Amino acid sequence: DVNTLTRFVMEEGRKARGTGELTQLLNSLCTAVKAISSAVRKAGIAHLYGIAGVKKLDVLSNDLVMNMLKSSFATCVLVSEEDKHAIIVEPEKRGKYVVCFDPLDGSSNIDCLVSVGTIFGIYRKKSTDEPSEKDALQPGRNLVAAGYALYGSATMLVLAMDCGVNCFMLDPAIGEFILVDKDVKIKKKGKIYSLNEGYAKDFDPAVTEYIQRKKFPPDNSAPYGARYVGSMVADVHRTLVYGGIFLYPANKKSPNGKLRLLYECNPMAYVMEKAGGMATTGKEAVLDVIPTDIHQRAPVILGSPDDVLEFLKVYEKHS
Amino acid sequence: DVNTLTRFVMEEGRKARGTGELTQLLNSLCTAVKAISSAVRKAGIAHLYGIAGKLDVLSNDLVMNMLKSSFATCVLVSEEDKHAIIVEPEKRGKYVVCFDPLDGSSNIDCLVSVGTIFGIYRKKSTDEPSEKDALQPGRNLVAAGYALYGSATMLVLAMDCGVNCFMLDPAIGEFILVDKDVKIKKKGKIYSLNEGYAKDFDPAVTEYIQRKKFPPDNSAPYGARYVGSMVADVHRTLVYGGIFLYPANKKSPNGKLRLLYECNPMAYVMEKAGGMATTGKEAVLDVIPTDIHQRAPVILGSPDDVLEFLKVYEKHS
Amino acid sequence: DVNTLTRFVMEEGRKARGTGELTQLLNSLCTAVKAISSAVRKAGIAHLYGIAGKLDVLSNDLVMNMLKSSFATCVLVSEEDKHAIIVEPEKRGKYVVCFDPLDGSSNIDCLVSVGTIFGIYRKKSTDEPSEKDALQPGRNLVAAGYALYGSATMLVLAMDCGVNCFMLDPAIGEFILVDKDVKIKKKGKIYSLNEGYAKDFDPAVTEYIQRKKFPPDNSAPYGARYVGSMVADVHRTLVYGGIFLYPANKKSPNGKLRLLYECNPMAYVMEKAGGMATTGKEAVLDVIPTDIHQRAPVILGSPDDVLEFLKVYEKHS
Amino acid sequence: DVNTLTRFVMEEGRKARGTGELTQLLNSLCTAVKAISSAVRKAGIAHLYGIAGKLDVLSNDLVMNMLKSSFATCVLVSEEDKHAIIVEPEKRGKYVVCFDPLDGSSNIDCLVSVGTIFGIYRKKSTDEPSEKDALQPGRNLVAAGYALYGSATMLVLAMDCGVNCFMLDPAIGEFILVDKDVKIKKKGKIYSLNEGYAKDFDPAVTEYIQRKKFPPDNSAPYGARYVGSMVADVHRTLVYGGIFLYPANKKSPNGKLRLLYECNPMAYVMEKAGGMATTGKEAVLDVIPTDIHQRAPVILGSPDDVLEFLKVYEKHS
Ligand SMILES: Cn1cc(S(=O)(=O)NC(=O)Nc2ncc(Br)s2)c2cccc(OCC(N)=O)c21
Ligand SMILES: Cn1cc(S(=O)(=O)NC(=O)Nc2ncc(Br)s2)c2cccc(OCC(N)=O)c21
Ligand SMILES: Cn1cc(S(=O)(=O)NC(=O)Nc2ncc(Br)s2)c2cccc(OCC(N)=O)c21
Ligand SMILES: Cn1cc(S(=O)(=O)NC(=O)Nc2ncc(Br)s2)c2cccc(OCC(N)=O)c21
Repeated sequence: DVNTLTRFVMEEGRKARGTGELTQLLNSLCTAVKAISSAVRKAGIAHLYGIAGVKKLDVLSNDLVMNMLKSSFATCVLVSEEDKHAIIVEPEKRGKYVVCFDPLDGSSNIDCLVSVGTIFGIYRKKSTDEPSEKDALQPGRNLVAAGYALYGSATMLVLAMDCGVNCFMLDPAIGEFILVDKDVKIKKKGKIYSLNEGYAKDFDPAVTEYIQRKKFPPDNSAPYGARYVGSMVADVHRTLVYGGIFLYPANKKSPNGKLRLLYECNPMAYVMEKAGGMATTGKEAVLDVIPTDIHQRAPVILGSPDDVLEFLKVYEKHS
Repeated sequence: DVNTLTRFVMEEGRKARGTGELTQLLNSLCTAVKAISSAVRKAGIAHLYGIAGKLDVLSNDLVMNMLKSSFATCVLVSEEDKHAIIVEPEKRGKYVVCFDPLDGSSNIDCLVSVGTIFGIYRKKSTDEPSEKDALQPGRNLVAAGYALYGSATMLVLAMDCGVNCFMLDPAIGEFILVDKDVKIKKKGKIYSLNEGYAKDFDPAVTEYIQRKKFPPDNSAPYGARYVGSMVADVHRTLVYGGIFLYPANKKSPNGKLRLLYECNPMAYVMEKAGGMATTGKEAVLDVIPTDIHQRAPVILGSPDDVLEFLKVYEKHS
Repeated sequence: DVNTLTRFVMEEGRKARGTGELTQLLNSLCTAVKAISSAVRKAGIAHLYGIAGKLDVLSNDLVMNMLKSSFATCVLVSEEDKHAIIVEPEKRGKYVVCFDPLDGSSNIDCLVSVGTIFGIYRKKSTDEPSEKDALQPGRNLVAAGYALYGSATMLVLAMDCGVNCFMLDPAIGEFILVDKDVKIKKKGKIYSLNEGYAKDFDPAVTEYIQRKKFPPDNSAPYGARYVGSMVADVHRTLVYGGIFLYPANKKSPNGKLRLLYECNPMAYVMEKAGGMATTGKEAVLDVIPTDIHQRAPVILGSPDDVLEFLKVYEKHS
Repeated sequence: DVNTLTRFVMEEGRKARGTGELTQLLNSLCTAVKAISSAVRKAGIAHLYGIAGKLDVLSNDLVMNMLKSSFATCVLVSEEDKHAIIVEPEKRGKYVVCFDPLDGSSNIDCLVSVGTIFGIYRKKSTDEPSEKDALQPGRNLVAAGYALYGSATMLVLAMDCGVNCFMLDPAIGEFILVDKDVKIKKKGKIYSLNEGYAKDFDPAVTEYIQRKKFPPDNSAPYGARYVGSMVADVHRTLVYGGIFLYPANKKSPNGKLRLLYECNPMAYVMEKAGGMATTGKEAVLDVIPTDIHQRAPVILGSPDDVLEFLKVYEKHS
């Protein structure tokens, strides 16, 4: 039987006997992701080049997600990669959920048309205070729903909740997300590692050894493959689909990494664990880091459990 | 003034006072490219999953059929066909088309960027057309380029007049000229290759890569990017500069990429854009193939990076 | 502030504190409407014509399957099926849906406007579900409306809260709310009927039209419009005011339009928008059907025009 | 074998051994028509309604700009511009184009079918271009046609080789040839005119319509259809046979439709399809215009129907 994103979210909400506020959130996000897809694919670009003859793509992305979330009446605190301060929804539009999002990750390399994506995480608000930036300061464990949209060769929405990870394919002919992978689970061990090897000069001693273990296996088994798209959503999804390990580790120059905990690492960490993988900073789980700043960074290693554990074995070996 | 792929080709063909045969060939390719793009973005996938109750095979069918019915071709070589296809006599034209209808599709399970690559030759002589008409060196190319089905769909066309970049506007199904007479940066800051095969690397490749991470002159290291889909990596090299490598080693002494419909069109585009493309031993466009599916090693990109690689390669005798 | 069909339906459903079954019906229907629109605008027609070497049946299959799978329905009535369709036990919900999946499809050869018509009833009896559950008068409708595949694709939804119009944005595949709480003009300037049956017109119909061409008060004559596709004509009536007529004639002594899945939904839209809809003897919404494909005469449109027709009808005893 | 509008036109142009100027003009119109199709179907309307917190003017601008930039024209006459547009010398080509960029757009609020009508003349003298280059009779037309934005989007192209109909596949932004060399029925069963203005009908028009509703013989009355959008009624007339009338009366001694860009392009399609088109006094294509916006009466459609009309017309003369 066919299933859509909207109908699927409605069914799950009906099972749990919820109020519909989260479903109205998820549907609003779905509308915003489709408008980003249409724009990322350059619909109407002929008008920019004068077939008769405006905002830039990350500005438009932020406006779409922001405006769809406010007008969902389901949110109260919004954190975006693009805004210094969390946005507190006006009282007339306030709901109970805190959404942290990256409206367009990978945007640095969109001029070469490589894959980009939207990342989001949803927390129920826990305090009884007036809403503030503080409500966004929850660990990833607290996530109610998380996921990402990947605008690749086709457009897919990957949704993670307690019931598992599900993947939805965008059908541009009808503007519908079609359920194509139910309850996905990552391989126990993979054949690909993903990290920017151009910066090997700054690699932590552990990272140097583990990557050395993948290219020059001690037993002389076959080497792993290397892939690095450079757009976080693309690398993590390939890791989910094919297994393997993705690394953005900390080094001496960047003791807490470069990727952002609230709207890059946590949503991705939440997807990985619900699909049976791991996600660590090296010292602890990403979902266990408690942030003190909504834009603070975290190092992240994620993927198949057997690969992330071998990294931890090597990492431990260097203290 | 606004310009499209279709009008652009007509204007050039009218300039050169040609017969219109290549303009039709290109028009058919472009039509095939919009259909591949439509299917790759999974339009109608809702019917596959029962809303009312293969992709490299389809791409091939689209390109084969649009070229056959263009009446401009006589020999077609595809990654997907073991043997060349000879156009029916009543439909024969004067051109040979080599193509990979959808490269990267083996990893389309992760929605990686994929693309269509093509190169066009004039056939060899008024005899019966044959596979030998496709055994020309890349120097002979009349036109080459690629379609990239990435975050957006772009068609890159290289001819004697240079390299031009056309963006597909899906709202109207038209290719819009957005980059006129493209030229690659003289030097870039990114290198692209699967470092997982380091165990098999040639000394020249090992040394050259060591130079990218650990610069002798103290300058900043290059960044690494490797999508694993040749159209996606090569296009990034064109737009951003840098170097792309799939070199020869001892286990694959002639490489992995295919000479006719992967390497030659991309070297042709590169040279036309001011870049270089080498086998290590010689220019890609100078290899004379003896098999339509033969492979070649390829290093292509910004001239100073390809020249810097060649110095190391020369240095290893 | 922006609003979509889905968000509008959910907000209304949450206001009334319902279970979500009707909302799930509406979402499934909306999905089928977008697939029907895609097919009516001929997406993919190139593959029908061999680029790689019936419409009303698909419309019915899309709706049947999207409604079955909503778990919200138990009896389905389609213009395309002789007998009512009983949903299988594991998929049963409490709603009865009568619909024309593609009305006007007979003249789709000329690219005339076509449309989808639907009415939604809560099942009223506690018996095993059967064809009998669809024989309710239009007064009982919970929701009704239509999709017009015209110059653009618009969905018109009528409920207790009134009539709302949603324009399909094909760039993103979402229905956008563009007209809130729509209400028809009190009196209009256009009449709509197939004047080819004039030889068979009842005297009341002939006279009322004579008043439109030759106004007794010297005012301007009404304009005539008759497209021949009921969704197109009624929507023009809704948007511009005026009157639409499909009266009884000799080949159609009980009228021609179907009461269940054409007249009732349109009557419901009209009344909820402040218009009228009559058979001549009584309101369309008060007719009690005895057969799922039975016909009825219908005069509908602006309230002053329908009342002007009714006075003329009364005068003829 | 599949065929597109672009490939078909190139084939016809290569056959005739023309310069390619008309092919560029025709190819520019096609791109303009698809952009009009995108806007009429309301792509991007969600941005207009604030998702991120003109139509006949845009239609005119798309055609004007695409034709100017085609380098194929020198004089442009539009329903939307008081004076002919003279192309700057560096963009001048040999053709004069007359057009209604969006006919029927007055009633587009109701999502009625709308359309684009065009006629193409070779300029006849070597003088500096002026309005006088557009005052040629329709006999002189080199190509004419219309785009219908109906349930789907179709392009109807008429030339000396005949009339051909192309369906836009929106999935790929391509016009697919679906009806080659179409010819109208010798006689039809539909008449089309605004009968609401019967008070103003010429006595001849009154009688002929009376014969259609009340056939003097045994046959069945004709059916009536009137969309009120000229492109839709004429196209239905072409596809189904019959007659379309916007005739002259005493309040409008020269009719209402404009000769250069409404009546002539439609007369040309009709004659090329084997139909007729008359003002009552003479063939539409024979009128010598003296003003670029002058009006003409027009009766067109199936030949036996127009001849029967002319017999009645002669009777009152
Ligand atoms: C997807 N989803 C949504 C909600 S809810 O609270 O908004 N309730 C609703 O929407 N009810 C509805 N009523 C009518 C309609 Br029609 S939908 C919800 C609650 C718990 C868990 C969920 O997902 C399962 C998971 N794996 O976590 C939920
Ligand atoms: C794009 N292009 C196509 C052809 S051709 O031989 O097919 N002739 C035509 O198309 N004639 C035509 N006549 C009317 C129309 Br309307 S098209 C051609 C020849 C030389 C150089 C070209 O491009 C410049 C370059 N290669 O740098 C050419
Ligand atoms: C639009 N609508 C829908 C329903 S319902 O029963 O399906 N309930 C729901 O959907 N609940 C939901 N819970 C969470 C979500 Br999220 S939706 C409904 C019932 C009565 C009247 C309606 O319309 C009001 C009107 N405008 O007349 C209704
Ligand atoms: C469709 N068409 C177009 C032209 S033309 O002058 O522009 N010539 C060309 O385009 N040549 C070309 N050369 C290369 C390419 Br590739 S096209 C033309 C002339 C006469 C008759 C036509 O149609 C048949 C009919 N009238 O019935 C014509």
